[PDB]
Amino acid sequence: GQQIFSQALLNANRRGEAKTALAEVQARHQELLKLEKSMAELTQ
Amino acid sequence: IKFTKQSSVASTRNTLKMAQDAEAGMNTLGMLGHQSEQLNVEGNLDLMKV
Repeated sequence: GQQIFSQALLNANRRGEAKTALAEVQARHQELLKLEKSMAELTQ
Repeated sequence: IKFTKQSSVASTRNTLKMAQDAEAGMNTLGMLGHQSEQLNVEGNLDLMKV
């Protein structure tokens, strides 16, 4: 005669140590503006 | 991270767009074929030499 709940711990703390996903997310942005500038030059 | 991904999507949109835009290379090449045929002038010049 007993019941219990449970609480999760989210972990995935390798990502969580940083903001969350910055491996191919923030770097992609970094190099994608570079693509934009080079294409601007190519079209110019 | 959501903001960064939004900025990335916006810039890839602009990138594809400008790439399409340059893809002017056609009006240049088609006209260059047109003026190439016009310079093939050469026929008249040969006839003048004779």
